[PDB]
Amino acid sequence: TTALVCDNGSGLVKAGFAGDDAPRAVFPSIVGRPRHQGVMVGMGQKDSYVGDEAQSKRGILTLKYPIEHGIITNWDDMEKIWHHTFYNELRVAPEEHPTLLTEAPLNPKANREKMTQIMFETFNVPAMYVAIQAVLSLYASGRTTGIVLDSGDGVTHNVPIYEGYALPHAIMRLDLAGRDLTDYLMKILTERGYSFVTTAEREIVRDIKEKLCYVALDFENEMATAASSSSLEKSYELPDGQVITIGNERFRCPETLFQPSFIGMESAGIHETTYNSIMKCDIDIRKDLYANNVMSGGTTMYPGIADRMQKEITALAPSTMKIKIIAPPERKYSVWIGGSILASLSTFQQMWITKQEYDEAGPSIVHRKCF
Amino acid sequence: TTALVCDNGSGLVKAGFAGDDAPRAVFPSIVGRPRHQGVMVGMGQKDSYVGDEAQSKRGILTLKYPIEHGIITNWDDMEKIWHHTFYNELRVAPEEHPTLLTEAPLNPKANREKMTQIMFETFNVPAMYVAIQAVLSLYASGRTTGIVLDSGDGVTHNVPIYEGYALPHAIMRLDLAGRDLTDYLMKILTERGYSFVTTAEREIVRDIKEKLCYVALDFENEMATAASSSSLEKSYELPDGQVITIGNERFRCPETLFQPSFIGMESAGIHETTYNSIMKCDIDIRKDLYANNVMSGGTTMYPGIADRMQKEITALAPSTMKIKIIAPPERKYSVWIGGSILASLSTFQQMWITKQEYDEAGPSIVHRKCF
Amino acid sequence: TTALVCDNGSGLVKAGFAGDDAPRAVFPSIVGRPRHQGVMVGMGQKDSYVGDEAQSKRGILTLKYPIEHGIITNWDDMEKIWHHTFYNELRVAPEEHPTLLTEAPLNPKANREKMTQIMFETFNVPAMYVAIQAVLSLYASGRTTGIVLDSGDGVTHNVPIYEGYALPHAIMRLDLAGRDLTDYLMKILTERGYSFVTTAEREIVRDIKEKLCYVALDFENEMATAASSSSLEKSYELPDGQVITIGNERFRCPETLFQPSFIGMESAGIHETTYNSIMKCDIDIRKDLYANNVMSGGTTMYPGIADRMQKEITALAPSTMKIKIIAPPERKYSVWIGGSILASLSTFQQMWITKQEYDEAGPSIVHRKCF
Amino acid sequence: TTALVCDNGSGLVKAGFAGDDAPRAVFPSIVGRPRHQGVMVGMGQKDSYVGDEAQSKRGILTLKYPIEHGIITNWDDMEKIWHHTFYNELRVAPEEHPTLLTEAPLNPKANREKMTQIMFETFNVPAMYVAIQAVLSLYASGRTTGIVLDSGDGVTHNVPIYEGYALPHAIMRLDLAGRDLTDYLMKILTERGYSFVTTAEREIVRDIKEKLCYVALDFENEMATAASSSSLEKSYELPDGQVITIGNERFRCPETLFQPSFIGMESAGIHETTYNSIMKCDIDIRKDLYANNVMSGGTTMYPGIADRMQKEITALAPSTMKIKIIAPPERKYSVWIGGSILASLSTFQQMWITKQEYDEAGPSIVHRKCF
Amino acid sequence: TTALVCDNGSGLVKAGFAGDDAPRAVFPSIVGRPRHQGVMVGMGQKDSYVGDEAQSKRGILTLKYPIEHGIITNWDDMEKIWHHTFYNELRVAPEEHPTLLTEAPLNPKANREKMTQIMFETFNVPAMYVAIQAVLSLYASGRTTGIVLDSGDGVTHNVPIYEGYALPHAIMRLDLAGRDLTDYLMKILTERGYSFVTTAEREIVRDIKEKLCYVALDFENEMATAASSSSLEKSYELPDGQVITIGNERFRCPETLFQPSFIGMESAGIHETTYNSIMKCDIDIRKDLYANNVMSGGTTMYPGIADRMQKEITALAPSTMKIKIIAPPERKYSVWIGGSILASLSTFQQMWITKQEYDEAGPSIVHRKCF
Amino acid sequence: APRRSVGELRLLFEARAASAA
Ligand SMILES: Nc1ncnc2c1ncn2[C@@H]1O[C@H](COP(=O)(O)OP(=O)(O)O)[C@@H](O)[C@H]1O
Ligand SMILES: Nc1ncnc2c1ncn2[C@@H]1O[C@H](COP(=O)(O)OP(=O)(O)O)[C@@H](O)[C@H]1O
Ligand SMILES: Nc1ncnc2c1ncn2[C@@H]1O[C@H](COP(=O)(O)OP(=O)(O)O)[C@@H](O)[C@H]1O
Ligand SMILES: Nc1ncnc2c1ncn2[C@@H]1O[C@H](COP(=O)(O)OP(=O)(O)O)[C@@H](O)[C@H]1O
Ligand SMILES: Nc1ncnc2c1ncn2[C@@H]1O[C@H](COP(=O)(O)OP(=O)(O)O)[C@@H](O)[C@H]1O
Ligand SMILES: [Mg+2]
Ligand SMILES: [Mg+2]
Ligand SMILES: [Mg+2]
Ligand SMILES: [Mg+2]
Ligand SMILES: [Mg+2]
Repeated sequence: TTALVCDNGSGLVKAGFAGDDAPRAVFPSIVGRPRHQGVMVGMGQKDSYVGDEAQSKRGILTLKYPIEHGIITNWDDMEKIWHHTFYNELRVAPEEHPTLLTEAPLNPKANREKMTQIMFETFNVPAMYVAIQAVLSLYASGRTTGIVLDSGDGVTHNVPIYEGYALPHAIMRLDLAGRDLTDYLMKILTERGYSFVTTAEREIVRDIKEKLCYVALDFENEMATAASSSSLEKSYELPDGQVITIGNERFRCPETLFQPSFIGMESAGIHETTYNSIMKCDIDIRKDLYANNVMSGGTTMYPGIADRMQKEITALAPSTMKIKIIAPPERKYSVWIGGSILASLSTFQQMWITKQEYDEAGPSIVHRKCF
Repeated sequence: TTALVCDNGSGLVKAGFAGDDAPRAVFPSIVGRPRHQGVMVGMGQKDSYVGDEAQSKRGILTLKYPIEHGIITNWDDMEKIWHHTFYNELRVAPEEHPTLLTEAPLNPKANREKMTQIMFETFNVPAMYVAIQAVLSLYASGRTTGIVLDSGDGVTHNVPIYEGYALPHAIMRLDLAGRDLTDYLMKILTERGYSFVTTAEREIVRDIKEKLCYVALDFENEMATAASSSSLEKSYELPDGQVITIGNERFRCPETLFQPSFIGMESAGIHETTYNSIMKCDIDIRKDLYANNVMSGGTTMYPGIADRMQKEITALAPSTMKIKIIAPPERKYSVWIGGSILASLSTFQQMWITKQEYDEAGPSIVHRKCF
Repeated sequence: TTALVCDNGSGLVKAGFAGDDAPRAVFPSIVGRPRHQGVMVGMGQKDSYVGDEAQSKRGILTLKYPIEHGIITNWDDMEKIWHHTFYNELRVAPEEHPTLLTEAPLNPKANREKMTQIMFETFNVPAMYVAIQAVLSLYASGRTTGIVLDSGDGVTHNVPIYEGYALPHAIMRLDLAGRDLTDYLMKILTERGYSFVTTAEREIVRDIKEKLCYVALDFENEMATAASSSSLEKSYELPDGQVITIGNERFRCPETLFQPSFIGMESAGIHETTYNSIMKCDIDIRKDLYANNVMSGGTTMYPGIADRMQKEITALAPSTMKIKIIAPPERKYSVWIGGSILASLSTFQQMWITKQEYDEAGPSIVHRKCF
Repeated sequence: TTALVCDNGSGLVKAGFAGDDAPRAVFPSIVGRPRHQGVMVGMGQKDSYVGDEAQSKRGILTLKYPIEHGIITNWDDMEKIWHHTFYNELRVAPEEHPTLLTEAPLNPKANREKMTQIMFETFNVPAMYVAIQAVLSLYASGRTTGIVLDSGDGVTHNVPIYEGYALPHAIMRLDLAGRDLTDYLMKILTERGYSFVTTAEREIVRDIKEKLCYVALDFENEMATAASSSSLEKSYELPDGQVITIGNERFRCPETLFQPSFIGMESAGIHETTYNSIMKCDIDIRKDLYANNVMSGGTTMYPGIADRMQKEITALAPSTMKIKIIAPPERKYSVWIGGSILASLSTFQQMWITKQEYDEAGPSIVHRKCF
Repeated sequence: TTALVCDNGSGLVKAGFAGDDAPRAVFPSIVGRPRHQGVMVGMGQKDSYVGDEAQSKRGILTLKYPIEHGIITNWDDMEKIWHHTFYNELRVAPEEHPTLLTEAPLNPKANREKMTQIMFETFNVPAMYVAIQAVLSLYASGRTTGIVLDSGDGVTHNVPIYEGYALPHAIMRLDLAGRDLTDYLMKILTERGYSFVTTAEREIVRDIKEKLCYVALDFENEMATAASSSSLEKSYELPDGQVITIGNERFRCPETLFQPSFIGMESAGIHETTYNSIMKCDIDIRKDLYANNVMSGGTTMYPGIADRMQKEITALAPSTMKIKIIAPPERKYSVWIGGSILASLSTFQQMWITKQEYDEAGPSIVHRKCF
Repeated sequence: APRRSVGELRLLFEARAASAA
């Protein structure tokens, strides 16, 4: 039976059958529960809404994400998200379809174990696997060698790879991604009085972030230009038709990827952690990592982020190195497309965790087979 | 000349000379305009009354507050409140006295700019500064390190500080304070038919709130006790001698600080936002924040609020942590006392915005120098 | 005047007068600079903190080590560490006290030269010397013959010695030490979700490493025992009172000394590099090197490390050889104790670099006289 | 069928058919095995890489040489190098082609026996021979009389010959060659902080040695010149574009051939062992050995080595003797060219070890026939 | 005063008072100088080791023999060996004790002169003599007539004597002895890969030679037996506990005495030079030389050497001659015992070189008096 | 061996210096 790929990343579920060119179910990884009274009988008023249901009802629900910084915090709601994914969106019974899950690297083994337990005992799936998202992101590009920079909703991580052979000591994970960008955008939009505080407003500021924001090529000069002229200001219309206007916030928001100290995060920026990841690699392969920076994940979609990243690494890396960034279109879906490749690769059919192996070895098996 | 400290917080202006132990002008930040006809000539019937003038005429004036949620909404009337403060109450010409203003954190920069414009161009003051109210609240306690919880008329905010070095990412502001408590008290007093609807009645329910209300130590058991016995009921006498009696409303009113969902506010309570603010701090300093919770602002004056806050944070915080709350007497005036310290500190005389700097740099200067 | 011994090793400075039994100043070789805003005036808020000052302020400082892999990378901060060592801890003017420095072997001559320049031109010291730490470690053990294995914070090195006469071709240096152990412990503590990422958290994981970790006698069987039973688990309390629990990480951390491939380090382990160092020695002396393995440096303090090292070398070395390891108590301070012996030894007073010799020969003199 | 010549020297295999002017397969005698995890399926990820394969993948492989000091230590990998030599590089089935092997003199008879076993039982070759490399080096020059100095990657040896009649008592072998030069170059490049420790870095320092190093004509004065001026410094660009600069290390590296005590080797230098080899010869022939020094092997390629060798032997040898050194171009390949001559010489076709003789006499035959 | 006997042969000094049955000081004629960098203090004040001290420090010293082929090549170190002999071992002032030196025959007169100069001008000895070692070897046996075969460390010589009257034309000296046996043993131990190259290893192969080697009675059949069976193999344990195993090398080493062509030495063997020495004698005395072959010197200690020598001379000599070899126990010390007899013989007290005769005649006197 | 003072250890090296002398 055709395999199934379910990227339970943060923020958006991407799911669909393996071998498809694009995920046929993309919806937010949200569970919402009614905030207010139940005044009006004659309706189911059902206890919980997930995905587009929750977005369609946004303003009466306390939205929550059950996966936070790539870690599943709320298994009771995550099992609802998987149920919705399989039965309502894909409309398929998982007990016929081996499911390729995926997760970020450097992630608690309790998560991979609970995902295994849930897949094999709630959904009875014939087989399962848990690929590293950055390893999947190579397949969607066609590379065999490169640093992958994945930057999602909840986590950002760097994984260098060379003809295979991921270098596990050089992997880095940052815990800074689109939610921290949304919350900082809310904090700076407070500077001119657009008070957003509800999770519905968090979900609107996520849209403002996606529609308006871009990464400055030269932050000091863009900041001076936005200070000297209104040419960088853009207007956006809230769901109630209130117009807002945004200025230096438009690039100060995604700039925090390059200057994490804006959100008080101590870590080196994404350019610096990219360089330090290449510097953890053996000196022979660094030239091909510089020649093969692969960008993936939704928070790499900002206009100009590839240009800024290339400028910053060309300033970091030795002057001879041909710094190149592979930031294609659809890099938002590249982790799923990589899973759609891998799950349909004939060499991979050896790799599944069969349910017999789980019945013999329990959740611990998924540390032995999967990377 | 001795500096001047004017805490244009919401609800009450606190103003006075620096070095005094207490603000010598405390009056409500109210502008009132005659509601009815002007039938009786032979009097000035003057167009506007402010402060105690407006309270003395309360029942014929449409009272309005020109600062709302810590934001000045009505500069034409706020400039009247400042005029009254300087010329009628303090009886002093501001062009001799450098004025320390203060405002809540995470507040629109348009406010700080318009305050700067007004101080330098209407009142010609020699110099000005705009300290964060919570930073001032440390000085009145003598701490250098602590959580500050300021809870005013219009806003509530948490600011963690460590030997200095306020952590700006861990600041939180709630937009829930004494006005929302007054309006909810009016809504629940409607449950036994004390219909209060005028702003004069809002100003009486503010007095009922201050005189009678207290914070329950164990809300479910206090609610059951008020249901089972009248022992918690208190009687109050309205300005016209009508007696009212109040029961579970007496603690249901300030309970909304701990359960904002009572007013439909989605946010976490003040104990939860205090804990989450400590959780935004680096893990080494949390023990001293737990050991140094500072409470300030008039809505921290409720009997039992320190006991309830200590119970709730001791339930939230790890069992070993010595949770301590510094909620002294006069914590209502601690923001002004902190300004009276800061404005008279010899190290601070470098920090003033001089009028020469304003003539050089316009309103934008107050974002560069002030925190 | 009484000589002065200043072991600017990595991680901890050990300093004190010669002839004392133990260094009277031991403090971390850290410079910390304020990470956040400077909100609270009325304090010095001083620009930099070093040693226990920086530890006492850990959670608001970006801690940095200016000596990395035994190499001083940051002379501007190292000169602050020397200033603090002499004037604040030892409270002595170096221009009266000839200073015995020490450094690891196989180390850039630019370092030894810059240390010479700084000592003779900043501190005007009457005389100076730069002993190899492992040579000092024989003096501290009363030996004249042996392999020395020094394993510090930044570097590990083997130096075989026979009645004097260090064999310079048989010296080996590994660049693997307590910092690589701390960072690997952080990486594996991520496996159950204790995310440590700040340098303050790195400084807490150093404490976890010192308190809990030990070296397994039989790593495969200890790993199987930790998998089969919780008996090896220990609980530790973080500075904020959050309890963590640790299991196979407890010995997987220091095991990387014996299996550097865990951190991706290619080199042979410390037992193998000890054996290979003996194998570089002439065949007559090997029996006395086997009879005189001297262990020194803080990362030799792990419980059971001497037993594991003896097992591993007895497996490597020929069956007749009486493999013996001299790993005494206080071997953490043995490099300083060896300097306290050498600097006070009557025959060593010929060996000082006098300031006259520096005025005659510049920094190049310290390659001619010192070994 | 045309004979086959396969110089399994150390470091580089030189192989090709007899009668060719130059070896048509020259590649490093390296076997490399993947160092890291096997993360990326969909590739062969094959277990082992040899020669240029291993160089092309250098930075992910643990490179190893299976022949060490001219002695084959690792027959399982040497048999892989022979398999690669015959089937992938020369693309020929050895069972049709009699193979001339060669080895250094004064070498364990177990090697010559295992080479015989492998050639006759793994590769089924029709016939085989094992010439001494220095005897081959005469044929490439056209001499009949001389003292051959071969200096390879793993061994250096002197063999004096006179009209034939190699003098076996005057043969000397030093166990000092290009690997000891590489490792000493790494040790001295550590003196200015280019830490090379991996085998990939060893393989880069081999390139630095080949590109930059030269032999000083007057070592004390060249050392003083490099100390007084930067004119002798050269810059080289590492595979990642990091520039390094090298100075007195440039000639201190190959100087260790003339002063083995630099690497702690006790033996006399190569000039002294050349003279002592002539002094082991009968007094009549010494004049023709002085007139016919033949230099061969890659480590004789250093610029100025012939001039330095001539100076040193002219200082050693009696003043009348016409010391002459035959160090032609392509002397790196002279051992193979000598094998290409010998294997195609019509007189030599009697000399092969036939497989019938091996079936009659076992490995012991190759001590009886071959010199 | 009791005379003094000092056998400065090669390899071992034998010294002691005359009339003693055995030399009370036996130690190697070695001077060793440190090879390595002396880093510790407590060394280097002493910088040259002699005798058993050089053996106790063997692995850090460049050992040298100052007497080579029975010729003193290095008077500066030989004078150290004499100083050590007199002052440290025998603990006696030579200016009271007439010293009987001895040397091999057919030896440069410059040696006998420099020994005379040194004895009379450095040690001021009252009298001196220089007996031929083979003449001394008769006294220890009690013969008056015989061939003496002395075979030392550096030289082997035959001296026929008849009732006195050494036949000076029939003396033969071979320049082949225990050092050439050690070096050939090293060359053949290289055939199975025990690489010995240092002088410390030369000094270990001397021990292997003394412990294991023996002279084959029938070299072809012993070689065939060692080829067919391991019964002749013996195992020996190096100073570091590495076991080595030795086979046909065990008798191939001392066989070179009978077949010098193995080391390329042209001469006839020791049996042939013994026979040719008898053939230089007048035909009447040959029967008593055949009846009185006396063997002396350490390299005559090999098991079976007397049997092999008797077989070989019985094959050389005419069938009637009763070939007898006097090879007693302690024949290693027979030259010293002969000196202990001669120096205490009352007839010999005429024979001393007095210091008055040296003051009259210079070094030339020792050619006139001594044989 | 137990801990011993630098005052003790120094005299061991002075004695070893006299032994090497
Ligand atoms: N066009 C866009 N521009 C900027 N940000 C975007 C865009 N599209 C998505 N994002 C942001 O990327 C994040 C979602 O990325 P996604 O790849 O779905 O997460 P994950 O990697 O966990 O699956 C969200 O924070 C979203 O706001
Ligand atoms: N004793 C009291 N008990 C309860 N509430 C009080 C008391 N005193 C003042 N308040 C309330 O606190 C608010 C005023 O607090 P204040 O600190 O003056 O505001 P701000 O922080 O803006 O200066 C009003 O809502 C008032 O009703
Ligand atoms: N009791 C202990 N157990 C385990 N590790 C320790 C202990 N004490 C110190 N260390 C580790 O040893 C290192 C410091 O050793 P130190 O000898 O001070 O370095 P250096 O040799 O550079 O002076 C640090 O990594 C520290 O964590
Ligand atoms: N042009 C050159 N200059 C200096 N060294 C060289 C040069 N070419 C090769 N070498 C060195 O010589 C060695 C290889 O010599 P080679 O003759 O191939 O070994 P073998 O004698 O075992 O076949 C290596 O150490 C290599 O670095
Ligand atoms: N028992 C023994 N077996 C074999 N060789 C020995 C034995 N004892 C000594 N030798 C060898 O004899 C030589 C020393 O002989 P010695 O008589 O001391 O020399 P010299 O004749 O110069 O005094 C050395 O080469 C030593 O190895
Ligand atoms: Mg994702
Ligand atoms: Mg206030
Ligand atoms: Mg140290
Ligand atoms: Mg060769
Ligand atoms: Mg002798």
